[PDB]
Amino acid sequence: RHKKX
Amino acid sequence: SLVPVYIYSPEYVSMCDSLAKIPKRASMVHSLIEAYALHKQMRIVKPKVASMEEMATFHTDAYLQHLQKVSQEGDDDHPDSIEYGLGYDCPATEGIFDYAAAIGGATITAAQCLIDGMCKVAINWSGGWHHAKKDEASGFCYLNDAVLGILRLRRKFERILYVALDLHHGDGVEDAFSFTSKVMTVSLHKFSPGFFPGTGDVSDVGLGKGRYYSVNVPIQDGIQDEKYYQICESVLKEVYQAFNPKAVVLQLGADTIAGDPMCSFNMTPVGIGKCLKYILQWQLATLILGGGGFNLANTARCWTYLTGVILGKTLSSEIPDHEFFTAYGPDYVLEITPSCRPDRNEPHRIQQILNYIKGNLKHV
Ligand SMILES: [K+]
Ligand SMILES: [Zn+2]
Repeated sequence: RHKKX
Repeated sequence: SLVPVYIYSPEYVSMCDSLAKIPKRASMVHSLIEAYALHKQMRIVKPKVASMEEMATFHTDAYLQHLQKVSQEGDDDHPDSIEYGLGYDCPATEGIFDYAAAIGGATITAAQCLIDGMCKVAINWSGGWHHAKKDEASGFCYLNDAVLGILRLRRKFERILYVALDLHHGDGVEDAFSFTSKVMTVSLHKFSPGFFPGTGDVSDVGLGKGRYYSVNVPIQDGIQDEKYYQICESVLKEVYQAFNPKAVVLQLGADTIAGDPMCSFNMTPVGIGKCLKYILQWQLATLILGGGGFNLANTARCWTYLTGVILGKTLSSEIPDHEFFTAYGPDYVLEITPSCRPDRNEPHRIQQILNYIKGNLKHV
């Protein structure tokens, strides 16, 4: 899971 | 019948203005389009709200019910929210379920317009939230309006092409249709470790029966209009020849444009316009969507220009007087000037990506 932000 | 449908209502725009990451953007976008009187050359269609049933055609009930729950009061401290991807990127601002349902319904309405033959082009500049998964919010996306629009188009069209020109990989749409060959997804996006969402390498081509029906063009920082169009045209050429799409959903996120705070790509709306033109040339049912874009004035400049491209109109360089006129100072022009930073895209890497895509599409 990544952060956009 | 040859006049583009423009999904709009004042109440819809107001709801879209409330999105946490892009406040007032929808108003600014519509306002500029209006200031160029482009709305007078389009068929304005009021969007229907997406029913629970329509939303559940892709999103799981547990996620829908959670989204609805925290959206009621605005509970952005609900402990179960992290499981459903709510948090920093996707805060539980009150009414977000209804806001997302309006956008979802808006894209569905555009799709329905295309099915009925009302138009060849339908526009929802407030849609294009292509990151959301069936059971989690993601990347400022709560409901995947793009997938909902595609599922609607599947009523008539047996081969649908999704093209995302957003800075970020349209991972949610690719995921939704990863296993099918009815829908081909094509995403041009920045691909670099640690950059959201972290997926979409050229080697990602879908799974099972959907293998090779997912297309990804990984791109590095600093690409400009010319090189971008060359890449896009050569990919879309192969895709069209191999997939023979009957309908197109085009996501046009403006976070690639020079002046965006994300400061990655170095594009102008003119470069995106040429990509749009190439697609429009196919004369297929085309659903037009927005997406990212966090320089608000520039995003309005971009999508206004693109609406002109759709209408085949050359727009005046000077920003016309309107509600948000002062947001475009001190030069008050429509054009965007690229930054003076390097293009990190080596032509040999570009070529290999291209040939790799050529090889994949042979199986199609
Ligand atoms: K696919
Ligand atoms: Zn984006």
